Amino acid sequence: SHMASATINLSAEKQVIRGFGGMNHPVWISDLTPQQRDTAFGNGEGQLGFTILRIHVDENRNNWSKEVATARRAIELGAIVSASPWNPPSNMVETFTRNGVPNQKRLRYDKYGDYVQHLNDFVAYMKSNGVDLYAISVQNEPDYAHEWTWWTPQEMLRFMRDYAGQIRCRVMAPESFQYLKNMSDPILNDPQALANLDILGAHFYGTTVNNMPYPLFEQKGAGKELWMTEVYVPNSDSNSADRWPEALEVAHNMHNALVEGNFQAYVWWYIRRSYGPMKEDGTISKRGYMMAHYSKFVRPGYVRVDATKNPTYNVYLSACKNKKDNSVVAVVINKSTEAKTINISVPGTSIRKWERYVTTGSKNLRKESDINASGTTFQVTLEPQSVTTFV
Ligand SMILES: N[C@@H](Cc1c[nH]c[nH+]1)C(=O)O
Repeated sequence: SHMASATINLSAEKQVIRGFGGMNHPVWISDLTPQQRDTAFGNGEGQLGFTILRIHVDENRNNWSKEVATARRAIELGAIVSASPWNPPSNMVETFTRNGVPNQKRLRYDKYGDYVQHLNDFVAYMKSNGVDLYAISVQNEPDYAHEWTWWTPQEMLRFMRDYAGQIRCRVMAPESFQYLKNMSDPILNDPQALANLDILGAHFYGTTVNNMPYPLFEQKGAGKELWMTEVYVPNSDSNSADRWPEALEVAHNMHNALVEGNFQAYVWWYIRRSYGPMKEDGTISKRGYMMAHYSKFVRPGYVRVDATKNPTYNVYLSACKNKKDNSVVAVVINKSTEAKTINISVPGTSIRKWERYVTTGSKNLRKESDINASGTTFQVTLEPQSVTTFV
């Protein structure tokens, strides 16, 4: 009557979750402190439970040592590390005019081999320092490189087809600023380039929900991972990270990445920033608690399953299964100003009790009363303007 229904189908397995996290950049900003590394990558009370660290590949190898402390610590705490370059070493770059704008940067065509060696050198250096990179990217935002190095779709294709097989690591590409398919379609449509791809990386700046599905990747991307490797939402406004109900957009963007995009990873920009998941004082922001609803509970290796995604207006549901014991983690967002009651059917489960943690404008991951199932149905109530994780 006033009650919507949802079904979680534990037998309809979607993508395996790789993880959640954010960026460290100890050259552009201050490195994470030891305390901040634990807060980010630990999963104790008051910690974010991140499992992915993104770092940059500096054009100047003399900066590489600055990455090590944080990356080692992340790995020790159970995270994986991916690395993205913004520019090649300046001796490999040339200028050109793009769309009438002069003095734009690209990798010299005669330096693609030397660029592979630069990337391989970084991989080797980090490995020598106890940082076995999960992946390394060809280029950060090759299609939004006003302030860095541009690659056209065909330049990226040439590198992926003719060079990237020499990289001694998983290769990530193309990290389009907005997941523009023109950057990635040529890779997926060329068998050698596709063979040399390991992770399709994408950013989400201005990416609408209708542009989150990718039919070509569904068709040709078997064995390749799909990662959303950078965003901040809904803005990078100074001191915005505790704004409420604005922060609910973070949860909604993550729900969309997972359910509308089938993404296996979701990685914020700077971990510690006034608009990020960790505030400058080292404590978790409202935006951070939005991330934590997923990161603390949907651990690497869980598998997303089919679940009614939008059971009623302003309510969004995702579900992931732990294949070790077929338990489920459900993250449910209520953006409504009204409370919502959902009958969530989980056919075939032997689970009969969920614990729940709730964030609103006035509390953070507050543990609330357990939900006891009637048979295989869990009736939940969602406070106005809230996110709840059921576990
Ligand atoms: N986060 C990007 C900047 C950006 C905003 N929008 C697109 N790109 C960077 O710092 O490299």
